[PDB]
Amino acid sequence: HRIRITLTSRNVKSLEKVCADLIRGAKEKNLKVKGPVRMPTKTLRITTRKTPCGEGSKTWDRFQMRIHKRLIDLHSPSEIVKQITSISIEPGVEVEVTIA
Amino acid sequence: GRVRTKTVKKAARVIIEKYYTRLGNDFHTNKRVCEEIAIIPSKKLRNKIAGYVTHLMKRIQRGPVRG
Amino acid sequence: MAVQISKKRKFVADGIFKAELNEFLTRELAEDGYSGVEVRVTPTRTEIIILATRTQNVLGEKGRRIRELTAVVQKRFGFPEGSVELYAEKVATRGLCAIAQAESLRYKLLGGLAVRRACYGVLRFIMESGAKGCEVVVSGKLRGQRAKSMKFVDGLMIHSGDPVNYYVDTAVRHVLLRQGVLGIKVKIMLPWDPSGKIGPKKPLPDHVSIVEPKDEILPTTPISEQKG
Amino acid sequence: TEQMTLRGTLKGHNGWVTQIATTPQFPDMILSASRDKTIIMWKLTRDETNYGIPQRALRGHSHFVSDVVISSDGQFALSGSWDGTLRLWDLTTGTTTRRFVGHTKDVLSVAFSSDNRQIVSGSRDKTIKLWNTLGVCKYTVQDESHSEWVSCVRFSPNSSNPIIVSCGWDKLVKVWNLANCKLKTNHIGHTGYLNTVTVSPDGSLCASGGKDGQAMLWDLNEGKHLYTLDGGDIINALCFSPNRYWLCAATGPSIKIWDLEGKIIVDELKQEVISTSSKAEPPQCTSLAWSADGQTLFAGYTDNLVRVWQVTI
Amino acid sequence: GPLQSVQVFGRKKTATAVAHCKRGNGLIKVNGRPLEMIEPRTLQYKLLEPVLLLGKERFAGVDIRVRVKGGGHVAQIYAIRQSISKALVAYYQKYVDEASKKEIKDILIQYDRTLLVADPRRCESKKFGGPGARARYQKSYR
Amino acid sequence: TPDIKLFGKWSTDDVQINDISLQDYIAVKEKYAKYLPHSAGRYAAKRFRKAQCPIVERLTNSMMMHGRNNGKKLMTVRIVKHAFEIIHLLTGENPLQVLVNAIINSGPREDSTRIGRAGTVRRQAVDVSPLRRVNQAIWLLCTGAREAAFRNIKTIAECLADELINAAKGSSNSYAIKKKDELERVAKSNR
RNA sequence: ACGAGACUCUGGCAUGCUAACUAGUUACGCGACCCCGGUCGGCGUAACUUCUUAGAGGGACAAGUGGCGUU
Repeated sequence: HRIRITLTSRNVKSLEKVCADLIRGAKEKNLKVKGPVRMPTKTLRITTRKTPCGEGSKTWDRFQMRIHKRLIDLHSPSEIVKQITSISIEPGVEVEVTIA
Repeated sequence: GRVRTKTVKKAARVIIEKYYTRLGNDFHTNKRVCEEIAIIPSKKLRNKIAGYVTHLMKRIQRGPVRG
Repeated sequence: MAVQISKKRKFVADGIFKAELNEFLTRELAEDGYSGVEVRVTPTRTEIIILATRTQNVLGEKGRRIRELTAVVQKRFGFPEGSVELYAEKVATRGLCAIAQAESLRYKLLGGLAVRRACYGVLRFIMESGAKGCEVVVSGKLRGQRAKSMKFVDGLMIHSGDPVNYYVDTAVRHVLLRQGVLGIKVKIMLPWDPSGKIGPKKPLPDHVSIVEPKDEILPTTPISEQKG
Repeated sequence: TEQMTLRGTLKGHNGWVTQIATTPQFPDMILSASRDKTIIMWKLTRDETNYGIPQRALRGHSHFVSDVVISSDGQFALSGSWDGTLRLWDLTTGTTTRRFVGHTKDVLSVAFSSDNRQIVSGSRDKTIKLWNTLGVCKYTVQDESHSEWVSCVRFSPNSSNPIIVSCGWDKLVKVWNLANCKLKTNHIGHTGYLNTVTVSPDGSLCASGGKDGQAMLWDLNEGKHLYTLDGGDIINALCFSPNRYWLCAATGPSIKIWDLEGKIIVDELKQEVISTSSKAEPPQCTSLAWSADGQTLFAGYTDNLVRVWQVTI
Repeated sequence: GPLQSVQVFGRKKTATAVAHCKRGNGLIKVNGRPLEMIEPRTLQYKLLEPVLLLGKERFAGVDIRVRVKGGGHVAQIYAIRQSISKALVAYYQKYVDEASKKEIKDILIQYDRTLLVADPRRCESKKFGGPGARARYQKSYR
Repeated sequence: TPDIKLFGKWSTDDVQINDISLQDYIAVKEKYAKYLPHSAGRYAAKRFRKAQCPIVERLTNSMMMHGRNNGKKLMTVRIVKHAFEIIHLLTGENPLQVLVNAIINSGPREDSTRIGRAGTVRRQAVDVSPLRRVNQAIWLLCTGAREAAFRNIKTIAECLADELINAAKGSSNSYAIKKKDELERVAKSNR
């Protein structure tokens, strides 16, 4: 089966740690696994005035929100995919599994 | 200007004082030495400390230093 | 699901949900020393950990209040029934939490006390809890028509750069007295530890340490021994 | 006794020359690795203007390449660089067959076996890794090894006593057996960190050199220290002549040659081009290799040149 | 038998021109068309400048196919003229002896440095309170 | 086969810089000879790096001014090319020799600077730098051609051509020679 | 002790490392046109990361040289 697992999160270190854990499980289970494909990141920019009133020098704030997304493919039945995704998950990392 | 601050100078001085035999005039060799014998959080601070260690080695090779 | 909104809007709605949840609990649990929430996602399960000081008083008698909080969260945020379970736990080192000490100073000022007495007491409690240094700012109409401010700085307090983000803890609170509004600004600089429970992991950028070398022996005679 | 005469220099490098290697198969080829990321294969011409010209530059490293050894058939090459990886070069096309992976720190020295099947490698880490021909480790010692940096590892030339010598910064020069891969004899009594050791081609006596300038000699069959003679400055490189009973050292900006029958200096190979009198520091020698016939001696300096030397009488 | 091929890129601002040197007769084409049919025609000497500097005898053993994407016009021309020189230098340096690479590279550097070294000049970010990177809006008193 | 670097169609050798004080500020002979006056740049980074720029490239750089022409380098290149063609077609001489002679004869050699407080008028004569002589020559020739080609049927490619022709002889019918002589007279009036 | 510095983000490069049918390159086959080769963002599948994407690491420190300076 063509099984695709999508991981999208905000932090980068916990995302890399859980991706390393998943690829380590795929390597120790001895099955064909695609590499960690790194999609381009998206930034959410909101620019707003600092002062609440209309007095002062025209100073502005710059907010950002980096979003990192990975996807790793597998060749296995579904129960292996669920039992390998439901092990040692991180709170700040979303996991999302579909089959084509 | 390129003037080293007091943290770099104190770290390089105690590195020269405390580990002296395992040093040299090469910047990369004592750079790796200062990498392993101490804990520097950044890398620019490590390079500045290693450069001041190299300069202090060149100064010790000519004579004594009152620090 | 047919709607399935975009990846930007998902993180936006999740942040709005955490912000509204944190605001709701910091309005409700002002008595038991509320600190924050921790929403952890599970397959077909959501649970929100509450870290407070009086964990015997957040539950009530036989867990009445926690049941009412689960019920109001389920009825407000639009969640399936039985999918939300709240959990309450106590946190150690109460003097290293900025929000808990700010709420304690607010309760001490609201019950009726000298402001300098309460500030000295909470600062001595914070440095008896094992902090690196703290400052307390109380601004308002302090004993008179014209407002003033008193600042109690002792210890070590950084102000600039990236390490102000994960070394100090800033909490702002408002006190409603009979004459006006009194503000609380408290900032506690956490000490460095490699454990990861008291404060952060990374040291200060200007801080450098060297390790003690051993006492090696210098042989004046060339020797050679065989073993193994 | 005799006189050593220079003949020329090999220009074309950009950093300090770290290793020089030659083979009996190609007497008109010098293969040198420098501080820069390239490895320059030289083609010898013996002309009045230039002694040799570069023939092929070997690239693929990302940091300071420190050691290079040429295999017994004359068509392969092994390089140890600081990136933590080793490359098995091809001298006909310039490509890399296998890439060695597993080291985590900068690599100091590598060496081919006598039978051209085994690979030893000493690095900045406290481990010594045994590799095969095809880039797979067999058994790497990590627990009972040097307490700090490992400088040089070398093989025996003969298979009757197939030991490997290893010197490092911890003032403890060691001997490991090839079979069970454990320590046999450790040697103590050297002041300062080590730079190199060199095994004589008959596989009997070894030479050791480090910071203090004492060229300490040992034995391979028994763990008995023979003698110790001063060399002056810091000893960087050591080598043995294949035919003549000699031993040459790189003591700072000068090369010292001694006679091993009667312990006396043969010649003093100082910097005969005396021109840096304007408050300068003399460049030092970091690598030197004898030829296969023991006739032409090539030395690596820090002034971006490789000097050649020949015997007149 | 063996096939000889190198593939070297080149940048000025954002344009990337990637050449391809393999064996064959002498022909140079960028984006499927020769060097003479590239607009603007007033930079045709900038296009043909390494070919006129090195001669047609060095290019006779190779053929050159450049793909270019991004940037403007002038930056694309400079990226192409850098990439052709870098690809020829890399092909000579890989398969021919590198002495001939040295008499190519020394005269290439001696003419102009940008034939082999990229220009590290990028656009500065705009700041608030002004129309551009450094300019500010007009200040009014009274 | 680059025997000599033809500047489009003009030879770069056999040209003479008569003024000995401008031998190393006119980069036209045997080192800084290019096919085109368009280069990457990086000349205004250091303190004296602009002296090694070729004089025709500096002329094309200082040609574009007055708001509506900023950044348009290619148009200035083709106007300078047409001007060089007109100069060669008119005088029968090399266009680089006319341009070099126009630099030397239009460069002032003494200037009066303003001294005193803010409001008073008082001058003091000083001599000028060889680089500033070249800069003033290029600026004067460019602004003279620009003022000559304004609200007129005569195009700027032959207005710049007649600018360099009149400046190379010192005929005082050009703007640059007249302004140079005005500056020299004001400097000489109060030495 | 604070401020500065130190710190964080981004830009500038590495033909070396880790992987890409939601990004490509190069070979091969089919197909269209011209006069034996050229063009194709036409079609498809044998390797690879040269382009692109993004992670760990590397690199710059006044390091080398010559002058001025209590050297």
